[PDB]
Amino acid sequence: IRDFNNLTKGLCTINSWHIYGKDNAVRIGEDSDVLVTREPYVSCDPDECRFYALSQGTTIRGKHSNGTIHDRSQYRALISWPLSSPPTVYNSRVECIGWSSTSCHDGKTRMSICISGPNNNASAVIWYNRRPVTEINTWARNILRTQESECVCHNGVCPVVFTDGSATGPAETRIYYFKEGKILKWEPLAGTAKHIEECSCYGERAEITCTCRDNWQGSNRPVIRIDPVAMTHTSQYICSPVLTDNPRPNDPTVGKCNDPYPGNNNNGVKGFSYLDGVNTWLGRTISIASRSGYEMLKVPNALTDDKSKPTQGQTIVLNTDWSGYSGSFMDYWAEGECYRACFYVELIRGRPKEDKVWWTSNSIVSMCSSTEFLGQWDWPDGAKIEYFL
Amino acid sequence: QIQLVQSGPELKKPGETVKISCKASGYTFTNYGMNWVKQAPGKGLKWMGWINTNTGEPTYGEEFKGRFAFSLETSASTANLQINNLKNEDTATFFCARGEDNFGSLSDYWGQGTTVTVSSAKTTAPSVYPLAPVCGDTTGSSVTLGCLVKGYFPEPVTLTWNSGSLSSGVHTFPAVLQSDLYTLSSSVTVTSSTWPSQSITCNVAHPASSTKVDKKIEPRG
Ligand SMILES: *[C@@H]1O[C@H](CO)[C@@H](O[C@@H]2O[C@H](CO)[C@@H](O[C@@H]3O[C@H](CO)[C@@H](O)[C@H](O[C@H]4O[C@H](CO)[C@@H](O)[C@H](O)[C@@H]4O[C@H]4O[C@H](CO)[C@@H](O)[C@H](O)[C@@H]4O[C@H]4O[C@H](CO)[C@@H](O)[C@H](O)[C@@H]4O)[C@@H]3O)[C@H](O)[C@H]2NC(C)=O)[C@H](O)[C@H]1NC(C)=O
Ligand SMILES: *[C@@H]1O[C@H](CO)[C@@H](O)[C@H](O)[C@H]1NC(C)=O
Ligand SMILES: *[C@@H]1O[C@H](CO)[C@@H](O)[C@H](O)[C@H]1NC(C)=O
Ligand SMILES: [Ca+2]
Repeated sequence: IRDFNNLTKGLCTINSWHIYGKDNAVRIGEDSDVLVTREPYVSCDPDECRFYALSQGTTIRGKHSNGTIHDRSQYRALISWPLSSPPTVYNSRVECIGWSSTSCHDGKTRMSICISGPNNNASAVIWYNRRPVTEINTWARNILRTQESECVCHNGVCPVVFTDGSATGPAETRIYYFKEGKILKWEPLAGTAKHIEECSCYGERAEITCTCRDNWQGSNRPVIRIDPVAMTHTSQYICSPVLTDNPRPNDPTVGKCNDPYPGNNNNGVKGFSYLDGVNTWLGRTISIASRSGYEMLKVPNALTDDKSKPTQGQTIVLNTDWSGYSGSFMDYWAEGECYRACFYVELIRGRPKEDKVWWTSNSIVSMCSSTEFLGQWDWPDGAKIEYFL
Repeated sequence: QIQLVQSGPELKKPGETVKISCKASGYTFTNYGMNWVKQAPGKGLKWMGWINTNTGEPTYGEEFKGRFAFSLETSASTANLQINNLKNEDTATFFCARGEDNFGSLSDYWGQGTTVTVSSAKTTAPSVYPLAPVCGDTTGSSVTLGCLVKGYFPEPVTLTWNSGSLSSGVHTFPAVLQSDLYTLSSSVTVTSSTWPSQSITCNVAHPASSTKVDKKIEPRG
């Protein structure tokens, strides 16, 4: 398309999910040249949807994959490769260098942001149209981070949530509103949310909704709802007792709309939700202590009701298999009356639970909604840690 | 809700094989694999491995790769432990535990335990003796009296005073093994109004030898 995108539709009814994309990265990367990645996501241009992830500068099999448990180094880069290919050395494309990213297409071209540097002197440079436009230095000197899933734009404005400061406390979260890679405005986190990490966002009907991570005290997730037209936001938590961070305490009967739900402290996992009244689905790990399994539950009015319990559900990865990061994306340039809600799950593999190998890496499963009620299967990464020995 | 009920305790002479069952209740078998833990008499708790009740693949702890084999009657929600070519130092209790997650890092919900006693000793039925006092009022208007269940193999033995209707002031001591067999006793303290007037009986079942004895503690004073 050659004109800015405007979020003029609402979600479609979510009555089950169907597979959209599957990688099989780690099973193929046992013999081919696949790159070690982590923090995946998916994002669509008007033209194509592509898988996106943070790379580690080595292939699974090469000797340099030893040590990729580590989150940030100067050999990480945000790459892109076609939907359902593995992230190969030969078909990947680097969008920028850094260890935390977000990227989105405003309708005319795309914004990609990589953050880089030492933990006390990190920088973000915002690439607009494969050229570096603006950069932002750190403001609280402690690991400036950002989304790890796509940003969303409305008429050229693309809000992006950044956090800088402790992960075990108060930190400094700001919402930036870029347009054509330039900073129109920015604001501090405002709302009842206590800490913000790795927001997963989608937009419909001119409003952007982000479901995030409270790493400091939450087991229920902060929601930030942004108005890209007035460039303002509010934050609250999901009211539902169906707790969705991980690790988590056991689900209560009454949740907490304005406060962290108490139980696990100083930990979390990136996660998403489609919050649309009765049409609300939530994703969560099946395990309470670990990144294993992944289910999607329909919990109507979960955002506002502190007694919301599931009414339909769907198993995406069995609890006997590993899951990991999850986030949302939508094909905004898909034809039709409404938007088809989609999500991805990161399937982490390697260190530290499967320490027999010295790499950590992952693969991708993505699903998108249907209105049919479709049968469910589960979707394992699939590799045998024993053939890499 | 969740019950993992295990088989009863066996005796086996060195060299034999044993299959210990774990029947699961309350959850969907398939979404939660099984941890097998060995709590050895002195030593404490040890992870023996985990079985993926979905695919069926077992992980063994290195200490357990070899004579140990996990399997499952999927169909009946049973997981099983099989220890082949039993070594004498395998006497201990084995617990199946449900593993909360992939790999079983968390055992939420444990079974009762199945205790194995590897031993070439032959099963012996007990001797139950009514131990009635040559008085000496054991505390103000209280008479203590007892039961000595001597010479049986293997343990357990079930000692109740009067069908378990007598629960207060019973002390049943742990059995002790003197070379080949066990000696166990239990005191019960009643008031002087309750005995010899009421009938106190010590009921002893040794199910290994199909003994069930009822010894009335006769006044004999
Ligand atoms: C063909 O495919 C169709 C479509 O997939 C199949 O039909 C679907 O089948 C699904 C499975 O039966 C069914 O999902 C279930 O829907 C009910 C609504 O009636 C929903 O409550 C279920 O969700 C709970 O149970 C699952 C496991 O069954 C849990 O993993 C999940 O977390 C939910 O339970 C937990 O949270 C609840 C809310 O707090 C608690 O009430 C509950 O106690 C439990 O809490 C514990 O677990 C948590 C972690 O697991 C933990 O944090 C917490 O602290 C507690 O410890 C489930 O979604 C679909 O609705 C159904 N769909 C359709 C369209 O019919 C069909 O089976 C297939 N057919 C064949 C022949 O194979
Ligand atoms: C996009 O939306 C804004 C208001 O949200 C409107 O003023 C603008 O003209 C729209 N442009 C296009 C190309 O849809
Ligand atoms: C990498 O792996 C080797 C074994 O492959 C290990 O001994 C070593 O400490 C690891 N770390 C580095 C930096 O080599
Ligand atoms: Ca949390």
